[PDB]
Amino acid sequence: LIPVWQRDEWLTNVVDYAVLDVFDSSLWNAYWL
Amino acid sequence: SFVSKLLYTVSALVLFHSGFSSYEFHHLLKLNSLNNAQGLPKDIMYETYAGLILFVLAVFTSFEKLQYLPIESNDGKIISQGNYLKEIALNKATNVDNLIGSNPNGEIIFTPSFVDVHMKRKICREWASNTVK
Repeated sequence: LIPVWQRDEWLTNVVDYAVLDVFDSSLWNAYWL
Repeated sequence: SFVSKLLYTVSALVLFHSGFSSYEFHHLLKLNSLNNAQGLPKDIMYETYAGLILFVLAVFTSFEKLQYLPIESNDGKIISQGNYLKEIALNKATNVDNLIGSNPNGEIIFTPSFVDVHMKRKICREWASNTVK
C-alpha cells in the first residue's frame, strides 16, 4: 500500500520553553598581506 | 608625468581601499559581535594617517612655481618668478606684466582699427620685397 499522508502529535501540550540560535560558520607586513 | 594628479588618484584610491578595509573590519566588528551576543584598528589607523598625509601632499603639487616665456622672442628664454601665486599690489603686479613686453591696456595703446587696413597692404608689399631677404 501507499503512504498517503503523515501526521505527528507529540507537540500537543508544551509547558516550558527555551531558545537556541544559529549563526554563520608587524605593520609593514600588515600592509602587504 | 608629474606627481600631483597621480597623487590625487592614488590618495583617493588608497582612502577607498582603506575604506573597504575598514568596511570589512568594522562591519565584522558588530556583525561578529552578534555571534558573541553583542560582543587590528591600529594598522588601519596608521594606513589612514598615511592616506591623509599623502592627500594633503597631493593638493600642494597642483600648485606650481609660476614660470613664463617672453612674448616678443622666439627662443625659449624661460622667465621664472620663483613664485607660486599672483600678488595684489598694483605696482609690482604691473611689474610681472612688464617683464613681458605687453600692456593690459592693450587696444587703446595700439588702435587696431586704423592701423590694420594699411598694415596688411603695406606688409604684403613689404615682405614681397623681403622675399629675397
